[PDB]
Amino acid sequence: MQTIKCVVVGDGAVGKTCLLISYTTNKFPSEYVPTVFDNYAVTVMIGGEPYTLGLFDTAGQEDYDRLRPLSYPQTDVFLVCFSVVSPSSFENVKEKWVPEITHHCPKTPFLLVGTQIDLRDDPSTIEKLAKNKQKPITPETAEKLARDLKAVKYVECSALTQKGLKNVFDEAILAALEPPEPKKSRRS
Amino acid sequence: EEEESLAILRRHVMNELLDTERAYVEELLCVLEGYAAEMDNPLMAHLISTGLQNKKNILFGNMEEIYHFHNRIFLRELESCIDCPELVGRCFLERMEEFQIYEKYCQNKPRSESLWRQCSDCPFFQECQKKLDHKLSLDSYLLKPVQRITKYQLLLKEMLKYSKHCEGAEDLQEALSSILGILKAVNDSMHLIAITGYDGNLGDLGKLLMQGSFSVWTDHKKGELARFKPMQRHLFLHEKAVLFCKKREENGEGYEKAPSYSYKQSLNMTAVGITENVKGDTKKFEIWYNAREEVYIIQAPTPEIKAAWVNAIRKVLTSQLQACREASQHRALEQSH
Repeated sequence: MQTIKCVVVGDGAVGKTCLLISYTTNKFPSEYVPTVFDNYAVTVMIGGEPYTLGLFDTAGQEDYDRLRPLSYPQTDVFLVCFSVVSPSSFENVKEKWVPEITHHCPKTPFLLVGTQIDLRDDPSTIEKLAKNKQKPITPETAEKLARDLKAVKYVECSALTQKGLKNVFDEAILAALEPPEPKKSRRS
Repeated sequence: EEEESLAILRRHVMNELLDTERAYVEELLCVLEGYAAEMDNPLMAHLISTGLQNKKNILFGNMEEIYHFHNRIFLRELESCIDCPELVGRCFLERMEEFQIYEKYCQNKPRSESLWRQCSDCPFFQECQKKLDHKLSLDSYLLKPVQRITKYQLLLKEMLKYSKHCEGAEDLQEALSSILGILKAVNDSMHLIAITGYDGNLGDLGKLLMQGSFSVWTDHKKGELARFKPMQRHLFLHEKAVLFCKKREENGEGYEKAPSYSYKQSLNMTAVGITENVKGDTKKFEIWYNAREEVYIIQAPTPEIKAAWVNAIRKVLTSQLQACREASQHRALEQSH
């Protein structure tokens, strides 16, 4: 059974763990959001053949630049996450994450993933962003960054409502099935 | 009532802490027996080469020691906090020294990785995996120790969040800071062991206090430089000196992506001075030598990092001042004639 290694990277607090739990349990952790997501194996069917989608979280390792890369070897696809309601996490995509996975895994494809899209409609959240001259990141802005950083695609989701959630991993499976290719300048 | 809620939320963190500790222990064990012990099984000897068998300690590092510690001490101690989760902080504080074993495992991890890059395909492994009915490879389990030490901080921060009014909130905050302290020390040391070209014992420089990459300008007294365009240097702040190294992002074969650092120079702390504020940039500070006859304008990536470095350097300079003070006081008492 072939294995597809998928590693979720991104700033702390962008919902990496929550996103993985929501996708594997099919229900948002209503009462208490777990802190830990252990390496998970999800059987998925490709060409009528069973594959193992291996999911790896990195929550907690964001501040350690020497421990953090230990999870990268033999990754088939990365999910570079940033919260659509956190401009700083979006800036780190460009300044920190992509540069890093690009260095360690040159031929490994990655998707730009915007999380917590449900918060674009959360009063409290938008108000806080307001008291700082900030607004949520728009899909258009994210699609441009994805294009400029040679990400396979830009996808966004909500762990809460699961909107776009399954599609994020479908796209990750598709990108991983691609043959070893050098970063390409996508169109659009 | 808010009290009841927080108490309930405290219970959830304890459950997760305890459930994840157990899975962690069982997982280290299934791999220690399903792979490590299997390298010495005659019935298997025909699938593994002797080269691999001798590199067992490199593949698993001190996982067994870690397993034993958690499976004989820590798990048992966490279980004794169930009835009162807020006291779990004390639990960590009492074993801080024991966690030092994670440094060994983390420093060896990249080494193990290099080995796995060449024998991951080996029939021995593919076989052990089938016997275990595992869908994830061995290296994925080899990451668990690294993943585990970097969750405790998250769990403690969570417990603390639901224990602000509990008798024991202080121990939680100290346990969190201590755990963050060990994670910092381990991470810092990964940079240290990557220094090359250093003639001498790095251990004689005293404890490593800080490390980081910086843009650096030189403003040395009249009579490598970086007058206008900053140069890139990775600095290592030790109790007795500041080491400057050049990041060697260059690779070779079997590409280890972790960069190494070529030692360039060393500034003795006895003649080091500092300048906290620089014109035009809040994230700049200066480290000068021999009363400014040599000056390094350091630009930190963030103001917070700059502050962290200034404070750490000042603690060191302060202790240096007191040490001399004490010294010139004892030999000053020599007025006994």
